[PDB]
Amino acid sequence: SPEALLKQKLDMCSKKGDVLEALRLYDEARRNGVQLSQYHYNVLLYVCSLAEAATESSPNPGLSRGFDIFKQMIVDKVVPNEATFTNGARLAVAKDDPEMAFDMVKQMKAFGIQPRLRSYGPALFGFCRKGDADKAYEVDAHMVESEVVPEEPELAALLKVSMDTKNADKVYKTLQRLRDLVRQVSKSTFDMIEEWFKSEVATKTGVKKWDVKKIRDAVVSGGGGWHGQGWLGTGKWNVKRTEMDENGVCKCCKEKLVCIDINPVETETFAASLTRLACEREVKANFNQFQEWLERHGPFDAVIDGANMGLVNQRSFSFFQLNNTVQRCQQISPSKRLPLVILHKSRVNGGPATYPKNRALLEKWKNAGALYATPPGSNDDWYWLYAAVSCKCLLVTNDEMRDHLFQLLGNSFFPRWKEKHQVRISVTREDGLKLNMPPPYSIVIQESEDGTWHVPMSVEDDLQTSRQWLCAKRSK
Ligand SMILES: [Sr+2]
Ligand SMILES: [Zn+2]
Repeated sequence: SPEALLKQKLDMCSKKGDVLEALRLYDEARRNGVQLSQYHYNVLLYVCSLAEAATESSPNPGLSRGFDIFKQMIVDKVVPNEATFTNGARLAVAKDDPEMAFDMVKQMKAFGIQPRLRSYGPALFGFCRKGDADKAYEVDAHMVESEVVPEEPELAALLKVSMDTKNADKVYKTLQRLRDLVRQVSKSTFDMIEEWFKSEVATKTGVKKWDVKKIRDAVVSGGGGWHGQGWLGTGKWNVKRTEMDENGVCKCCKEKLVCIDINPVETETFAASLTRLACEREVKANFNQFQEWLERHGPFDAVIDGANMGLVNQRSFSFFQLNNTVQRCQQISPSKRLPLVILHKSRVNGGPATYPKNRALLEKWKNAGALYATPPGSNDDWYWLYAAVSCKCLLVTNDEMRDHLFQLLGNSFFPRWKEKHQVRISVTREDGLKLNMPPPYSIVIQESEDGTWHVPMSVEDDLQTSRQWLCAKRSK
């Protein structure tokens, strides 16, 4: 069967990386009238991605024809799927022709296809490296129009190209986008922002006077922690690497950062998403059974990830560390409620239950309405997440929350929720166990009412490493 032959012949052609033979074979199928399928086209895109940019000659048939093949797939109304976009992008990156990468995205749009974020990169990054800001901004506007959300690398590129071309309005706008979508910035981006604020263009932008009432109302309107009305003040910036104290007071300038509210309506949307996601991956009846039990229990001030409390920094499950975490949560509860312990039934009945008094305590917590033993096969994470979200209470876990599951939750709401709800434990020799509570301010880029900026660097563990901030305040 001829399509099936081609499939095999291209699967074969090539794990060998034979582009010249993939291209001969492409042509042959078309001289034979064999209709190329989704799979055929993808293998062909991949294989052309193996080719390379000819520094010493006019470009090679492989990369060159790759775009031709991509163009042709879309003409043929073969639907792209995730591998199509990835291979399409690799091809774009290898060629390193931004204008040509942009064409692909334009063709996609023309034919009612949604480009992905990775489709835009080779275009955006190409123009930014070459210093072409106007093209970068076109790509940016196209991505906005298609509702494709940039991440930090795309914003950082846009920020640098705006700095390189002296465009203070675009720097401002991109800085706002970093605040809104990223919150805390990588070392890269942090250094770039510091350079911005020390730069001639920053020194020379600003206004000596402005409508305070208008800034005031913008702060209300924005949700807090920024205003978005432009650069304020004039003259040289005083730019310092610094730290916030535990109350969110900048140690450089003494400004007290804001604690930015979460709108309860976003919370109810996220709860609904959480239930839907969990019911897609859990056995639906298991998750529903927990939902129904939770409705009949509580109230709760805290939810514990019992597997994480038993295991974090331990060589095996420590009933001591779980139990001491339960007790400490109960002690900080104003009315001394026990926390809700989420734990696998295998643990309730196995590894932390070979000492009879510990088994009896686990059963006591259950009998107190303060323990739910999840069934075998379940991923506990959906359970303690849903419980903390639905009870609107503290969540006690040191889980990094970088598993694939957690990426399904998004990079706007969930990280803001996490900051306000997550309690983590730390242990010292001198003191034993401590609960580290949510900060009383928001760890995010902030712009004050007089135009002072505070920019937080992202870190792996802000209890392990002390978080550096930038303080940018006009010397005036
Ligand atoms: Sr877990
Ligand atoms: Zn400051």
